[PDB]
Amino acid sequence: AQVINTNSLSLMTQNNLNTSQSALNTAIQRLSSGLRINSAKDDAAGQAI
Amino acid sequence: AQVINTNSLSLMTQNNLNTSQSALNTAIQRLSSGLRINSAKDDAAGQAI
Amino acid sequence: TGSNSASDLQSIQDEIKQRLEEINRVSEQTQFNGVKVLAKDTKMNIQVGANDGEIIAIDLKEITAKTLGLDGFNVSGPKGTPAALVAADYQAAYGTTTNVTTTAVTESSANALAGRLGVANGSVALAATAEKDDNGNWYATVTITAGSATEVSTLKAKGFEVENGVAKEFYIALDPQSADVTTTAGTAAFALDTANIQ
Amino acid sequence: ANRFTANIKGLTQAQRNANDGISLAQTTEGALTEVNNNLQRIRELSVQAATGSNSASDLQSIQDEIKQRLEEINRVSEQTQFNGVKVLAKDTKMNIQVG
Amino acid sequence: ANRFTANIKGLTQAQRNANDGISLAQTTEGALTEVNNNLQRIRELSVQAA
Amino acid sequence: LSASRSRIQDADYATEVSNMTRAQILQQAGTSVLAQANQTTQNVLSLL
Amino acid sequence: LSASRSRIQDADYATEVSNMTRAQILQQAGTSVLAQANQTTQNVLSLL
Amino acid sequence: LSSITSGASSNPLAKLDAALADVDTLRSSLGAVQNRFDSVISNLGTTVTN
Repeated sequence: AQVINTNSLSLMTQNNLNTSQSALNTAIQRLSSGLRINSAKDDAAGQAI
Repeated sequence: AQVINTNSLSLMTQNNLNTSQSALNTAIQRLSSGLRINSAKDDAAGQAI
Repeated sequence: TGSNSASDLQSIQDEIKQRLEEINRVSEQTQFNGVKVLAKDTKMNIQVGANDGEIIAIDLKEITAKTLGLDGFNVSGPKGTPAALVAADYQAAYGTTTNVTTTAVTESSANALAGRLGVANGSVALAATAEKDDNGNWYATVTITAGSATEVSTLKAKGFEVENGVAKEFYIALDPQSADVTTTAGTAAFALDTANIQ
Repeated sequence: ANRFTANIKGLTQAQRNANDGISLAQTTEGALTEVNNNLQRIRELSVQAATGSNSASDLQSIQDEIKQRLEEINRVSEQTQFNGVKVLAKDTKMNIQVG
Repeated sequence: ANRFTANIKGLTQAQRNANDGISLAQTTEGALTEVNNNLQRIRELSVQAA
Repeated sequence: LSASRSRIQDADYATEVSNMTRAQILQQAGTSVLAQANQTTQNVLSLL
Repeated sequence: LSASRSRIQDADYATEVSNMTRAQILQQAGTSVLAQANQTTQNVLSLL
Repeated sequence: LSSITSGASSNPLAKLDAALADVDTLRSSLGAVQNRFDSVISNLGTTVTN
């Protein structure tokens, strides 16, 4: 029912916002650098090749 | 998450412009000078030859 | 795919190793009020009424890297069961008028690999001949046996999983063009530098 | 309820520790990149110096450039650090509390 | 929806393998051409020595 | 060889623009809902 | 020589633009929260 | 004093290729680690909310 000592919707949305933040960051980086593999975190097997 | 006291993408892009800037400098110089080896920094082995 | 290289597959394999590990970790760390919820396959009753005998069933099931059948999943290494070498293979590798009829595999420094692993000699033994998998690539075979629990622990800590008192075989790749073929007539000799291999 | 609130705070602290670990990994990877570029340049010089139409005075030039590039690797090895921990020596493994 | 996701994610990599194949096939022909150009000269030379 | 390496590691500049424009909108629509969520507490205060 | 003095003396632009933005946002947030803080003590009167 | 030299190494290009291989192996391991770490963060967030 009506409770004020803790609110559970705001926690869910705060959790749900970082997922979009990460994709925004990645897409920003690729545009400026100019290429797809900026670090081995992306895919290690192609970097060596 | 959301922070305002620092921004870490602008640092990345500022960092990442200088690479292009140096390539532009070299390409511009080679056109006006008319030749390839303008200083020993290019290749010290061929300048003596 | 078919246009890869031998060394690349190691990279993909280690990434897969880490991804496999995460499943076990999450399985055996999650809890709800001190009850492990992703193991042991029980059911769970809830009281929902004013008279005893009124419950609702909730059933659980164990999820790991073994109950899913993925235990020992691997994508690098030989394909199929290795067999012996015959005349046609020697002819294909060296020519139709060839002398070689046997192979011999040794170590560069006696008892080096057991020194590197950290377990007593007599727990690691080498084969003496070469073998081929289904596609015509050559391999060498190694056998490891553990003597006590701490041996299993050290081996796991350095990346090898094995059960004490049980033999298991690992393989090492070979290059037919680097064999020594002039010292002894009719015998191609391989000498492994086991002190530094990755 | 006391047990639940005991569980929560630990997990938050675990989040913080994980973030520190990610930072450490990134730093090491940057240093590795620079070493790679130096190696590529040395490789090209070496192919340059193997021709048979060169004079014995030339090879010193290539050799001294190679010397400087080689010194670079050692200095970058022994000068990089993260919070007092030298990350490019000593062959150790480095554990993170994540639970 | 999950079973659709599996197919999309797999087909995307399947598209890359094909470009690898095209690159290999493209690399070989350039080498073949110079062999051809050498043979084409040898035959003319051998006409002269008859 | 240069073409074959190019196929492996270079970007697209047609996919990335779309991904950026999608992420921006969703990032922007998140915050308004976040603002909505906090207000629902204030109902109870009226009961007093 | 002219180049060397330029390196010693001149001002970058990207850094200063980002510093402008950073300093503006904080100012606005400060004003808003300052009003919020001045507002607080009104409830004391309700006791009486 | 730059003309008093030591002996020239043998088989250089093989050595350089081996060095490059070692560097690449280390980088691959680090990338695997980071990809593992990210999932931990996601899991912790959801768990604490629940």
